Amino acid sequence: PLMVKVLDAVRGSPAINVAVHVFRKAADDTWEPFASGKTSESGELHGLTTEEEFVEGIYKVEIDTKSYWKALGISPFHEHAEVVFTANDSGPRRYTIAALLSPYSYSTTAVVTN
Amino acid sequence: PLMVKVLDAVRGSPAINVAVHVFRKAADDTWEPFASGKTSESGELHGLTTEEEFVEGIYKVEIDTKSYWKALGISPFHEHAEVVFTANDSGPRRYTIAALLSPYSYSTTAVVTN
Amino acid sequence: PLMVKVLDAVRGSPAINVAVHVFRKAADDTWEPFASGKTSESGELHGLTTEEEFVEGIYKVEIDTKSYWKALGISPFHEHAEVVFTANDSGPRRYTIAALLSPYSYSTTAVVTNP
Amino acid sequence: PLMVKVLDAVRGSPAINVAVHVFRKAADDTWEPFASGKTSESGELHGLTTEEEFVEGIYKVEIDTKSYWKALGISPFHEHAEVVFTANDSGPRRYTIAALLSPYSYSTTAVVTNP
Ligand SMILES: Cc1cc(C(=O)Nc2cc(Br)c(O)c(Br)c2)cc(C)c1O
Ligand SMILES: Cc1cc(C(=O)Nc2cc(Br)c(O)c(Br)c2)cc(C)c1O
Repeated sequence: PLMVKVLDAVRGSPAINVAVHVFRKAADDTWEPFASGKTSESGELHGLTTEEEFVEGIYKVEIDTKSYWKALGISPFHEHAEVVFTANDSGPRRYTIAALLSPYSYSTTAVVTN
Repeated sequence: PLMVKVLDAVRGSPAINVAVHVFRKAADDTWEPFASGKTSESGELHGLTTEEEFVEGIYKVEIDTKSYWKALGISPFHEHAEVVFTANDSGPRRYTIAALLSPYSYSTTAVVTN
Repeated sequence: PLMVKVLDAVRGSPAINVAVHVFRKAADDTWEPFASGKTSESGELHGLTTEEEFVEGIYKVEIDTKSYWKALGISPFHEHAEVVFTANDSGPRRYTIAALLSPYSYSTTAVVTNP
Repeated sequence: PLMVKVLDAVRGSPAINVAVHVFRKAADDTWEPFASGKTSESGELHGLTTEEEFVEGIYKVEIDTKSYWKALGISPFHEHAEVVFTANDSGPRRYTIAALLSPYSYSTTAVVTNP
């Protein structure tokens, strides 16, 4: 039910081998590790979770943009990019978190479908 | 070699049934019709052209954003969204033109791969 | 009543010396030259037109992004970024057309205010 | 040395009365409250800090986008937009953090200048 896709606005390419960490907000308001991985050659990260595990709640997707840029020899502004949202069972069932990266900027959108 | 993908930033969805026209710049600097279609349920428009037909040159992709917004009952700013670029055989072979739409704004990127 | 602002997403800076050409659709459906200029050190382009001259119509703001990037020695994707909109059709408004540029991407937004 | 500007991509207007909370990472690795405020009628938030107080560090600018959209009666996707960056590590700079908001999307950029 959750996919992350990352694109590079400088090279016009997927953002490959980018580390992505997902956290779930705990009762005590701390961020608990939930899922992680690295984007593929297509810039996508599949298989993070299952429907059974992905219950309603607040999640944070942290994209390691700083390492990505440094590995390309580029000095970036941000420490990481964070996307924080609530999963809601009354809306559609599949979430795509998409990010478009530049050294000093990023854009993100949600594509939520059934 | 050419795919167009359109997303909706208001609803968090693909932008479905959006008209897209592609033009090729002619010798006399006019825009000649090249390919067209409507985005699918996934927001994508496949099959516009073939490798044989898609020669180097300047192309314009015009996305009919005004009709899209009006069909959803929303008053938009732009007449359309235009993406104008040169196809170059020395770069990678497949072009994805991606657009992310809002009533008063849009973002576009190119994903160019082999 | 028309201002253009351009930022650079690679540099984290205003986009300086960006050429901008504005056209207005004529009665015969062609794009007539309306005004032009370049962004300043702040990334802003002021003084394009006047409230008398900026009548109702369909306008095209062409931001010369390729020329900008090439002048910086970079080979970008797009030829230009075009922003096409109907203006002043409910009376005079003030328009800011804002753009944010990367070599293979851009975003644009409008800020429309009623004086 | 720190300014936040927020625009609304649905309205084509400044995003007014947007709450913004700034944190700075402490020695113990927690996020310490640093400053806060709200955007004005222009969409800008000035006066958050001073050059004395805005020392080197890792800062988090939290823009309360959900609260903004809910106050407008809209159910948005994100909880907030967070912008996290190292500041002043090569001496004092001026930072503008700019954001452009839609219910299911946002973009952010930085303008960094050397006074
Ligand atoms: C935040 C953002 C994402 C995207 C985006 O990720 N598009 C996109 C989404 C999926 Br799913 C795809 O498979 C592809 Br290809 C592009 C495009 C733009 C112009 C943008 O500003
Ligand atoms: C993240 C973003 C910011 C902006 C933006 O905020 N531009 C801007 C910055 C400052 Br300081 C201004 O005074 C004004 Br007007 C616009 C524009 C776009 C198209 C965009 O994607």
